[PDB]
Amino acid sequence: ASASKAAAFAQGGSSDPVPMPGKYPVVFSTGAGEPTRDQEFALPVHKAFPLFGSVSDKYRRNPRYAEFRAHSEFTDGVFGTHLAVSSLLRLAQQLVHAHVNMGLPLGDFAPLASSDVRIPSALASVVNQFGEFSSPSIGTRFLLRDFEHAVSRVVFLADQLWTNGNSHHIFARSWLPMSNNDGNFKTIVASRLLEFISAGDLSILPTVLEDAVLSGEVPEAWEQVKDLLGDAPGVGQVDRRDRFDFLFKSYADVGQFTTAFTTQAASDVLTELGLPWNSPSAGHLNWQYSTKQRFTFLADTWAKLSAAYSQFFELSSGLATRQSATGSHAQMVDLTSVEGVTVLKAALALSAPEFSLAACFPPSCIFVGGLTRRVVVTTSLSVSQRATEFCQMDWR
Amino acid sequence: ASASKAAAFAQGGSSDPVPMPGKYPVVFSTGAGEPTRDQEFALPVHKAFPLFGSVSDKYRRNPRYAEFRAHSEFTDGVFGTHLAVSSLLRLAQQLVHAHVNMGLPLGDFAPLASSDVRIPSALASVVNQFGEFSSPSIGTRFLLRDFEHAVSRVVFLADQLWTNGNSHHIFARSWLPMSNNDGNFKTIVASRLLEFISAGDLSILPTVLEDAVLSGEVPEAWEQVKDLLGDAPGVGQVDRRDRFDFLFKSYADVGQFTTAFTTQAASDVLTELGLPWNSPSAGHLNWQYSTKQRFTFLADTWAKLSAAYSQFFELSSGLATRQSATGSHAQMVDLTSVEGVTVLKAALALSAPEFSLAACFPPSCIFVGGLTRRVVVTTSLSVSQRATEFCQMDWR
Amino acid sequence: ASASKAAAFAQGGSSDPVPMPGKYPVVFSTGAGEPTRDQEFALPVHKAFPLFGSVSDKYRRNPRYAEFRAHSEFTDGVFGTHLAVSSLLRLAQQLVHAHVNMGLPLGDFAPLASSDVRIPSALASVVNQFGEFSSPSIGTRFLLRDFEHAVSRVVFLADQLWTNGNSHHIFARSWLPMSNNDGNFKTIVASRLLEFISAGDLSILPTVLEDAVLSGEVPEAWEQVKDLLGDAPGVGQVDRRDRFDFLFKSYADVGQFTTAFTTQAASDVLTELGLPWNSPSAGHLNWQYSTKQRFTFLADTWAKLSAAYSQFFELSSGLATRQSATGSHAQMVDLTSVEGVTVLKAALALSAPEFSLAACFPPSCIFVGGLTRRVVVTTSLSVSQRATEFCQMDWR
Amino acid sequence: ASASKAAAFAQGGSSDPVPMPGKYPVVFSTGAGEPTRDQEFALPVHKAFPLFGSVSDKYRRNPRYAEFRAHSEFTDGVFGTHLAVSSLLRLAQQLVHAHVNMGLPLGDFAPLASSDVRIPSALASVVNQFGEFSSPSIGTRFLLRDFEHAVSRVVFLADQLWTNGNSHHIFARSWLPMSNNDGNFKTIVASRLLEFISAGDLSILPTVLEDAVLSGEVPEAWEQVKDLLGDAPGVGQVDRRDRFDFLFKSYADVGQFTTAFTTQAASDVLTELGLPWNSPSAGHLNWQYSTKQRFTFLADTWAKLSAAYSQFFELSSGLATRQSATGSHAQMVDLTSVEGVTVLKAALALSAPEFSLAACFPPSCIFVGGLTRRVVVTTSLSVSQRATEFCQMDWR
Repeated sequence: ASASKAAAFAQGGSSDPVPMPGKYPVVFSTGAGEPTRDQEFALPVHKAFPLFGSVSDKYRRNPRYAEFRAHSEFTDGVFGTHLAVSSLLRLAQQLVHAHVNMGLPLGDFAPLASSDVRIPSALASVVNQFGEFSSPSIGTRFLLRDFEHAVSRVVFLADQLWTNGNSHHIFARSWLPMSNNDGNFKTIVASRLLEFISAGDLSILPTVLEDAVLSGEVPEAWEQVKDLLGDAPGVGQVDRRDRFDFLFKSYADVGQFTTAFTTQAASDVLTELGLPWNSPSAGHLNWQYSTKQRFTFLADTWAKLSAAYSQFFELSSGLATRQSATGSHAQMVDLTSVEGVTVLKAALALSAPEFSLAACFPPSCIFVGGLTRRVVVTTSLSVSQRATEFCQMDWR
Repeated sequence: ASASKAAAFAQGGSSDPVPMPGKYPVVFSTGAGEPTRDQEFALPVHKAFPLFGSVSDKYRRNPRYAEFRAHSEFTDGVFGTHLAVSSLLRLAQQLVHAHVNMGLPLGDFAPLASSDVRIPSALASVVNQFGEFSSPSIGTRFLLRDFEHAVSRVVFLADQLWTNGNSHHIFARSWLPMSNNDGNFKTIVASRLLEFISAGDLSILPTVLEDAVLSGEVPEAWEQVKDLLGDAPGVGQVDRRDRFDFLFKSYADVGQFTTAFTTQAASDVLTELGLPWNSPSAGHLNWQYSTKQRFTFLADTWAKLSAAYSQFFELSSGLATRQSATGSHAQMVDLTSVEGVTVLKAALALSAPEFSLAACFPPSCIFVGGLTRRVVVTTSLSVSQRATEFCQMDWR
Repeated sequence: ASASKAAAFAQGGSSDPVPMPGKYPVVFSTGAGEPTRDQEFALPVHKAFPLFGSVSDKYRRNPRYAEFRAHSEFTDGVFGTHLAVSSLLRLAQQLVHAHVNMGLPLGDFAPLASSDVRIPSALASVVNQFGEFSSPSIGTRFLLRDFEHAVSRVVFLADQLWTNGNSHHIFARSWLPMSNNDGNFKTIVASRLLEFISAGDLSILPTVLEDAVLSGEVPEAWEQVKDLLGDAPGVGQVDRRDRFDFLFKSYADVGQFTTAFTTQAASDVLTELGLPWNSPSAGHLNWQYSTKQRFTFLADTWAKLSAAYSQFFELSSGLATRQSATGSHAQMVDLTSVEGVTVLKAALALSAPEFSLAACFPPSCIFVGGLTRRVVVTTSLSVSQRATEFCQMDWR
Repeated sequence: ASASKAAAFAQGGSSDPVPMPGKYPVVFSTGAGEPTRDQEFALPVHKAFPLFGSVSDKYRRNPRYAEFRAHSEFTDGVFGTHLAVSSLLRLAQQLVHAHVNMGLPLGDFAPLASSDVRIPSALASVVNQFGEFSSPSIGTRFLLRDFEHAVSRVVFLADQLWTNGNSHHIFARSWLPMSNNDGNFKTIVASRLLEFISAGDLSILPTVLEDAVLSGEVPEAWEQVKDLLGDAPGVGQVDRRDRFDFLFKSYADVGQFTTAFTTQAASDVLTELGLPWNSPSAGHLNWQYSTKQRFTFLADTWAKLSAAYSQFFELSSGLATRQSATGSHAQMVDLTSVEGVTVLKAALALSAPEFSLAACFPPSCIFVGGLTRRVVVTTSLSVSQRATEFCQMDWR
């Protein structure tokens, strides 16, 4: 039994993204108590009341309480100023959290990450953009805005939600992760991906080469829209930015953004109505007006959601710091439904939660990072020394 | 903590590849006992004696005893017609085996193997081709033969050891696993890879486009050698193959050998020293003449070197089958030296063995298949069923 | 109190040389029992008897028993075949050893090293060259041969005993350690030191620049003798090698080798008489004829030295392996005598031995290596994480 | 185990130097509380507030409280006329101090300091020159001034921070410590170093020997700048100095600034922004106006930032003198990052602090003096005395 300088070390390192899906729509369809008969129905509207019941917890009290702060990421109170709680967290939150708690195993080697200075910012926006204007745009539109990886303030993890599209079509091509930073940059489209990682892999996945007919209708525009996302949204607001983005996310570009984008309506309706600032300007004012109002609406949780005093099922979010928020492989979705329901889980998640955590959640599009830094300085046992020793037990 | 059809399933699914590297040379450099004075220097020579102690255990009694057979692998006698035991297995074998043991974790999800009807056939050849010719062709030559993924009988894992090359060079260019098949076939090596996965990614990693000078070197040659390996080595034997494997691994291609591994001493030496059949039926006669001569060399081992009884370090092979042969996370080569060593990469191996690995960092040219088939039929719980059940707890 | 990933690791790494000094002459002057009156004087010669009483212990049983073997240096029995002992180790050996035990502190960071495949080889020679021919050449001659860093078999740590000379004179110049490997090489003199590290530092320490008078008498020859030692002793034996070496260590070169060399006599007398092979050929045959004879002469220790049965003071060398042989800063000599005796010890050696270990010993010319490899992988605590944390205790 | 006048002595002897490096910039980047939300954002600005928290403790109350005074150093009031306490000393000072604490081990043999009449004078200047002008000249500029070893009053440790340059370039060329004096003087900078220690080692590290083109760059310029620093900065003030320190640190010498440290923003900016007297009497008026204004800035500190009472992390300076200020083996910079960190080098520091050093790897430009003066008179034990005594035990 050869030993030589052993140890045992634990680590963490990997990526992590998030998306606004029709998933929420399945959790807010009103199946938790719409059929409940306790006569609570005392002259009240219960349309938005349910949908907006999870927001204020799934982003500050639940996830950002342990995940964020404990992730060794020096947090600024002005992103958690109102570390308030919401008891309306029916059965979806303490559940949701466990459903979407960012913290991969150590027995493996992965973690969470993708701008929590931009994600929440937009999320809070959505909470306001959605839970304020159109409380249920019927999948089409609101889901769009959400999934559309809506306009950014230069950061936005969009680039990844968009990369899901250009890699899906290019079967013959696989790309170097360098295509992930494809988000912003004036050259991302005039160099690497679009030209090289396109005139090479794109000149194959769709080699139209059309004459006097302009080849854009053949996924050269996806590169263009890509081009746009490269130079035309980072140049500021100029309102047309929407117009452009919208143009690139609408006007003819419909055949472009239909490989991994939503309905234009959520762009002219939402986006245009919202006003380009409803993602950067909104976020801020949604964090320091809407987050404060988040209370006026949290009141909706601790006054409106509090009025649910008698039904007796609600009582979530008692702790934090101690309850933690990381350790559920709700990552690599890998779910398929056919006659029966099969849930393939790339990462050896669990067995008690797995099958239980299929009722709704199955977290974002992580960009896994096979990393087990088992480093080892050799200023004590120059491999030869060991070998020299072990060898001294193979001579006699 | 609710309940929806849970379980606990174990699985296995992945690939494995092996190489003949200068690694053996470090294990046969004669460190093990060359400087041991037990006047055993009565019995002549000790050049090959040590090195040849490499095989005859690491391919039949060690690995093919539990790995192969147990791997749900009902093995044919005529490949293990003779289950061997060579007490000469220095501190390298029971160690080596632990080092190189075909098998991945279940807590994870991987396994190993792809052609143990062609690999061993070659290995045995090497043991004979090497442990018979001139025991130590000083790295250059013998190492070449082995790492040259030498001529095949149409199967040889080669294509993988060769795939290493192309991939390394093409940075931006990321290939679909399909490229792993390119090993054999006629056209598909000039359409999928070479043309499509080249005139696309090749026309980028080095777009010479030379005129009246023939695209010599600069991708276009590696492709040709690739095209060769496609059509010119599968058409049979004869010089037309060596000469045209050699021509493709010899001259003009002195730029193609630079990518992978080669020395005019493998090719012009080993290659012009083996007779194309040195890999085919040699692989056969090496099993039904060499394996029976393995005997002599084993009996010689269990007779000559056995005489080394007077030192007191060796032991015998007592049939694994209880000892097993899988478990070591030989996955992802753990090596990186700079002043001090640094064992890196994914495969949450161990802590006691890890760092002990210095003797031999086992490496199987694995492909890795992120597969955790939590296959689940639900002819008893239409996802929904649970839904109302759980839904009928959030209501009250 | 900021902690962040602490540990505590011990190391070893540094140089070490050895010299044959007039030191032995002070330990063999016959002051241990020459005046002892027990009538042991029963018709016997006691000239060499004393001097040769320490050899067989201070190089195999004493130093090489723990220092060498335990230093993690795989030793070959055929350099310790006759792990015999000598009870004649009066009060100089168990003492001598502690006086010259190679093993610097760990509380510091240094060790021993300088070819124990060449040093002992020559030492055993000296033991024979001295303890056989002229048992007391009266300082001048034998001491020379010893200090003269006598002819080598290509290895010999001479180069260092010689480097002590060219660095002493060059005050204005200090050299990069690369001048240590100045020993052997055909360019050592036609490049680095001699020309560059001379036409620069030598063209200053002695810028004769003499015309029609050949400038060699002005330390340009020390470079020449250096040149010689570079090309004229490594070309083999050709007997003249001595002639040359001797020429370079005699004929006019007397003004050259008198900065750090002995009397030519020990070169024409010793060297010439000895026959160039008396350092390479002698060593071997002195290890496998003289080491065997070392017994015939060890018998002199366990028969001649054993005849000292009654005096009752002798009884050294009982153990080994357990007694160890490393841990005495008898290194950096740093000793000076003026009226009173002052012993400056660069390395914080001891206080009980120091003042006791001045009676004779003060080991060789080590080439210290300030090395405390406190290495530290950062795949757990990216400095920011720590800082991020500590910083979280400097905000509140 | 015999006995010959033993003891046990403790000592201290060595040198020390300090630098103003981009290190402070990493400690003032505002990581400490910039992202801390305790709505303390009521009180304006926070740019310089943090950075300036660097001085006023790390040069009088922390280091000059125990290091200086206790170092057998009877200090004059008018340099500590005002023993200060700034509770703002974040987690960097009690830490910093531990980090940078003037004092080496006794178990070893070193100490620190060379000009605490010129260093502090400059430091105070920097605190004023920096913490008064424009708080953060983005690395380039302010860093330059500080690491430019800025203009002196004829003493400035500069010469050492400059010696760093020349030495680094001249590989083969190893200099006698004498080169450490070259800082000041007229000729001796054109004879010892420049000519002798140059036409010797300089005529080698770069022997241009250019004709009709003036040896521009290639050693000969660094020497000139050296010659300058010898004669042209010691002749007084006036532009003739700056302009001719600047000329020597400005144009044509754009190759001499490349060796050391510089940006046309230190020189043309800082330098043309300080008035040569910004280092001389500035060093004075910075002590008897700036130190009294240090007051204001300290009182402002102990008044303004003190108001930061409402957070709860800071503490006050309770007079060391009991706390001490020496012990940390700040010797030999422990830094080397490659994927993973690597703290290296001699100075058997500690284990608990080592690795905790990440916050700040203290570095004193020490020279290191291997000195263990085991001075011993023997007017009571002429070495010999012992000799017979011991000799009279080996006889029987």
